Amino acid sequence: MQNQLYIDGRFVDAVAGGTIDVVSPHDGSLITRIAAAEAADVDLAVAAAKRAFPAWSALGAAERGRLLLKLADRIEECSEELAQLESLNTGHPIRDSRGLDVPRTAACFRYFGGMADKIEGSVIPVDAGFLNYVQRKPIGVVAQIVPWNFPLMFTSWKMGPALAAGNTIVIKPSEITPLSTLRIVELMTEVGFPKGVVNVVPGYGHTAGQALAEHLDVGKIAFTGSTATGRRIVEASKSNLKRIQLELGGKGANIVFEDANIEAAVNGAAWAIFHNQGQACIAGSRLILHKDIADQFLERFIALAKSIRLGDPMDPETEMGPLTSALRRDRVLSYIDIAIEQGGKVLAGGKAPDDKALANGFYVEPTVVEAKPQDRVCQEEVFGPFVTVVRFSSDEEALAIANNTEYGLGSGLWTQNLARAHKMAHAIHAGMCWINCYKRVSPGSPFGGVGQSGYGREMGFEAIHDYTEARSVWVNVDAKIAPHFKR
Amino acid sequence: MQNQLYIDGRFVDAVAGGTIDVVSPHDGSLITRIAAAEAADVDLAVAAAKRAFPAWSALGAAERGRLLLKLADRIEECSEELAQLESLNTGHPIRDSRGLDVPRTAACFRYFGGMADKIEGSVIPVDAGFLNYVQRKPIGVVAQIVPWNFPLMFTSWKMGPALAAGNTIVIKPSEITPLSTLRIVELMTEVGFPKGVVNVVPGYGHTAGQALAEHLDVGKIAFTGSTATGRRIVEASKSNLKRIQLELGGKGANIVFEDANIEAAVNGAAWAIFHNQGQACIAGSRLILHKDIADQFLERFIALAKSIRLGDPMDPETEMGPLTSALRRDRVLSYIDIAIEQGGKVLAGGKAPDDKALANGFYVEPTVVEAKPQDRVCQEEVFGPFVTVVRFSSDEEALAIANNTEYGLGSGLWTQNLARAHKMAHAIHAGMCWINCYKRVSPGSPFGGVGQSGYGREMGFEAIHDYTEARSVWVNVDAKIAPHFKR
Ligand SMILES: NC(=O)c1ccc[n+]([C@@H]2O[C@H](COP(=O)([O-])OP(=O)(O)OC[C@H]3O[C@@H](n4cnc5c(N)ncnc54)[C@H](O)[C@@H]3O)[C@@H](O)[C@H]2O)c1
Ligand SMILES: NC(=O)c1ccc[n+]([C@@H]2O[C@H](COP(=O)([O-])OP(=O)(O)OC[C@H]3O[C@@H](n4cnc5c(N)ncnc54)[C@H](O)[C@@H]3O)[C@@H](O)[C@H]2O)c1
Repeated sequence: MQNQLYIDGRFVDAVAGGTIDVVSPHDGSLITRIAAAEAADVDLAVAAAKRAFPAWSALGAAERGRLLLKLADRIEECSEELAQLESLNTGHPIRDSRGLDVPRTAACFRYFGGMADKIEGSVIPVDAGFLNYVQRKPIGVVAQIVPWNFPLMFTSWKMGPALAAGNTIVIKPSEITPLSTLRIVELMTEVGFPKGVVNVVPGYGHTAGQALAEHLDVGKIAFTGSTATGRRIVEASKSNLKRIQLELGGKGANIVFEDANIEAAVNGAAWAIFHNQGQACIAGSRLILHKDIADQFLERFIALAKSIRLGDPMDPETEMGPLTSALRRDRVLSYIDIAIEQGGKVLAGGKAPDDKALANGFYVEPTVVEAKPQDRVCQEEVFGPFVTVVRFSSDEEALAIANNTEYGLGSGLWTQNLARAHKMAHAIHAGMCWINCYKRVSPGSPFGGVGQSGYGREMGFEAIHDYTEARSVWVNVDAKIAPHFKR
Repeated sequence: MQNQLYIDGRFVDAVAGGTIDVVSPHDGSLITRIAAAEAADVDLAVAAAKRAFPAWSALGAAERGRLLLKLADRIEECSEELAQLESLNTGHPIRDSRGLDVPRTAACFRYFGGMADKIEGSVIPVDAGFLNYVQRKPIGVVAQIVPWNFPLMFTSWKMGPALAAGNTIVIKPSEITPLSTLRIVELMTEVGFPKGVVNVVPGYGHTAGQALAEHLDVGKIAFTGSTATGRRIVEASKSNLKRIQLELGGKGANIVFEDANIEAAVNGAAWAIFHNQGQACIAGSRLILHKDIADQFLERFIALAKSIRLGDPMDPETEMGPLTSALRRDRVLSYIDIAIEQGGKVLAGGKAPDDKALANGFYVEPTVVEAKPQDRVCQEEVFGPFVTVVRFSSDEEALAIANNTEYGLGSGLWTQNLARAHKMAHAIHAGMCWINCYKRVSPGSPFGGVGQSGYGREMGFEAIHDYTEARSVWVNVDAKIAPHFKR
């Protein structure tokens, strides 16, 4: 439905009339045309935000909170309208859009609604006679850039904290999946959000994206994307030394020890990499199995893989859908051919679906490939339904395999040994680690990377901190200075 | 005195024999020759640090704490030895090195010594049957770069937090003022700090400094310097997306209202800009006086300015010394000539004093210049004993003046009106604001900039947070999720 820029509370076309095609991943069909934002457009969106900020941040915190709260209830009223718009644009089964994407986007906004007035300053114990209080205040206009894997969920992950804190926002979704988030802004002002407090500006990365990260009135830039692109954001920020949050990606590891609950681990590991058609940043795209249970696991796992109802996203009975862009699909498939050239033994799937109906879309089937570590495809992020299997025999060997990546966003492990579980989670260099479960998120629990998967967290009290400055104020009440320059 | 690199617990020469002259700002005399660190040298210092990290962070926190605590006591034992070494190298009057520089360096280390085992993780309220605890862990190798205005104090400001947190350090002081901090590392290992846990690598900005910010094993780079140089640090960090802390400087404002206590304000304002020969970032290099008290203030202020015992840093009766480098002296003086070309009326000092002994050192005398805002010298940081005076008539005009800068790091204001004091401190865009006092710091009270004076704080619980990652661990104890892919 909606498809234009949203600047200062009005849906407007791109200043230079720019346009971008938004396609359905299921049949290649055109869904609609997006107003394509360019430098001149963001200049406006940011100016709109800059203008709206003083009044917005001047609102009592409780008020910003109440609006977020209503937005959350409102998103649930339009539960189906949204789940449908999203799954259509991204290829997410409605199985997911209805039960995950939407409720978790609302739950997140609700969290931060209840958060806005619980952000407290502090009073520092200090020299006698002085009073040092430190206020925690909004940074200013905040620029946010997201990818296209959870377009809907990201709106809550990203704007949720920034808004509660009192910041004013300019957000550029994925030229590939803007539709979802455009409806959200409408829902915002429907619920009472002042004009200009939020501004959506879909557009190419090197136009909208770059113009945004470079902008001189933008006080912080919050980016979720690839390591490659993260560097172009860092470069951009040097213009006015704006703060940065980097949510780059990772090759999440998924270890299964000898004493694991094979059934639960197969189901977890399958949900881990295959849910959301493998386009999860936290996706366990590296399996790591103990020798003694490796065979027994793959028997049950591969079976499960081949029996996955893959098809039309709009089918309530569809378990897995297509990749969200034609490009990627391509990419992935080349990553598969590559894994074979290095001696990979493809154990399930491996190419596009046989079906005539299926090949109108960017589909690829559940792929599992046996390999060695230090292989090219066990290092670089294959952003698809693609799992590599390796085997280990000692705890220490498993840790070594899990840490031999330049990526450390997420990882998990399956055991029933008290010591082993905690020892491992402590040793693995990763921003988060799941035991006997996987891909569990929750607003309030810090979500972010470590090292080359970036800095800054989303979700928690941590998230709020990232969107807030510290004004320190000293008041001399009862302490009398003795002149430094003694008369 | 002590003059070589310090890498892996040994004083060593630069790998390529490089050398740098360290001069006394009082007479131009040579003090000694510093081993000049270059790329190859930091490669070692960082490797030493990377190696020492595992063991160091593995120590119980309380242990790291105890060492910091002893280092603080030890620094006070060598109180004079250091105050003397510092004031000699920097031109800081001893009266200042003895009573300020040294005790505040110890105090800060002592703070963070008591802090190391009070850094707590958190346990998140989460879905029933799960247990989500979030540990707060060290980053790894931390690189720190400092300027030359408080060489001694910075060692505590910077390494204090980083070490307590469990990080391992590689620090590049100011080629111009390395001596002070070299002694400190010796003191560290004297007190029991493992070899490699701290590494000092004095050297040129574009050799040591650049190689350090670019290094791929460095997990965070903490920089204190100029806005100009800050951008080169941001560029460098794109190599491995290392975290950044920036403390670029600022043109601190110092407002005096009609109802001020004008004696106390003259003494504060004088201490503000002239203490430490004006080479304070937080230095009030912009006076702002109400019409009704402007004249009366300057009468008392200018008198005080001209009556400032300016001379030999080693004289216990010296009130103000030289600038720490010949290049600054020269820049500065040019900034003075500039203020005149724009119609500035120099009210006190204005050129190099013309004394005998002082004709050899990089001296400049207390300068006060009447001007208008928007003038070139009221915008750019004159890093010297240099105050510009402007006048205002309404509160609102004063705020406008104080905010018309790119910089936002130091502000102060003098009033006795409850409302005015708080309203103002809340409106001024600055990371910290002092009322009826100035340049008051304290470990525990966050010290940092806002906007183009950078991000990140030193000195507080905040400071600890900037030197620490968040590992989130999920444990499934009583969870029986339906398999996502329903059989
Ligand atoms: N850390 C997390 O929580 C998290 C969550 C979801 C996805 N991801 C990561 O997202 C990635 C997928 O997205 P991608 O393949 O399109 O990478 P990408 O960096 O090219 O695209 C991401 C977004 O940034 C914008 N962009 C592209 N180039 C830009 C530029 N030069 N300047 C400014 N902005 C620009 C795009 O328009 C887009 O919407 C993965 O590698 C994955 O791991 C991370
Ligand atoms: N915000 C604060 O807490 C704070 C505290 C003290 C000083 N300051 C600011 O610091 C300034 C003084 O420093 P400056 O005039 O010598 O400029 P500067 O930034 O060049 O010098 C400071 C340090 O930066 C390092 N450095 C320089 N060039 C580098 C490069 N190309 N790559 C990596 N590292 C490099 C140097 O080797 C040096 O020791 C002031 O303007 C002042 O207000 C800010």
